[PDB]
Amino acid sequence: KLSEEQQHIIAILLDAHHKTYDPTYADFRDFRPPVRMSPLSMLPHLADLVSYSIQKVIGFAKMIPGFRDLTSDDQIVLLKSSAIEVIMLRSNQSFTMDDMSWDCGSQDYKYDVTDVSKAGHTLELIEPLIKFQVGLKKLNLHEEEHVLLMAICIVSPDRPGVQDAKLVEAIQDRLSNTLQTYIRCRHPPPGSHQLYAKMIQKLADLRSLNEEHSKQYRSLSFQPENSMKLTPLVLEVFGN
Amino acid sequence: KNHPMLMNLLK
Ligand SMILES: C=C1[C@H](O)CC(=C/C=C2\CCC[C@]3(C)[C@@H]([C@H](C)/C=C/[C@@H](O)[C@]45C[C@H]6C[C@H](C[C@H](C6)C4)C5)CC[C@@H]23)C[C@H]1O
Repeated sequence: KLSEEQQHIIAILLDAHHKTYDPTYADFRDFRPPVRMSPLSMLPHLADLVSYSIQKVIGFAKMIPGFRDLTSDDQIVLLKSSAIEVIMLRSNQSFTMDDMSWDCGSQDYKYDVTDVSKAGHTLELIEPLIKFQVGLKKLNLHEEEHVLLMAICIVSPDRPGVQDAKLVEAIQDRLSNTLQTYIRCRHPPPGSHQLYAKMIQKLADLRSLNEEHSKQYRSLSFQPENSMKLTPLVLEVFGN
Repeated sequence: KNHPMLMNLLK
């Protein structure tokens, strides 16, 4: 019952992901160098890393079927609210339970709790973030389910500022149904058990991580000496 | 809110 159309959607989002996630992380070398001496020693590096990631998330979103049909303003609304969430999601790919860090190849480009601390966040965010990664990792999603959950996260109707909620909801539903159907036809048990509802629960976890992230970012950025160290895009998207 | 850069990457 996985339709011709739904299979097409999966193929699109998979290719879209491949075009925007370089698993060799080669570009990381353009970033300002990480410093692990350390008053926010990691902020300039992770600033570039996140700014880079925002670019890639935008590129991914633009290839989501229906996403182009939205208004300029709704696309903007969906991206600014989801960006941090989709970065957390897509980061699962580089995250290893082997030591609960994000491992982007080299040790310089391997990032752990203290690096996140040395970028200006408290355990109020870091602990639940690591918990998120752990639980998302345990789900062992097919890459098909991974790219669908990112797309579903982006096209959420209830995001603050949405104009055409009905249109946004109609796009997400097609994606949800595609996901639900993929799991039923393509994900074998025991792994498929409750999998859709578990994935959706991760979206709720993300709203909470997003809420906490905004507060802490609002505090980090509030000081010009911090905000001075970010990138123009992070400032534009996360808040200036 | 005027997002030149985001707007420009969406193009
Ligand atoms: C291609 C990939 C790879 O997987 C690598 C990857 C890794 C992603 C990682 C591992 C480190 C820590 C990250 C960025 C998390 C952290 C809580 C968010 C902080 C920001 O608030 C901010 C804002 C701003 C100020 C400060 C420093 C910069 C710029 C960052 C604080 C979220 C996702 C985490 C993302 C993904 O796009």
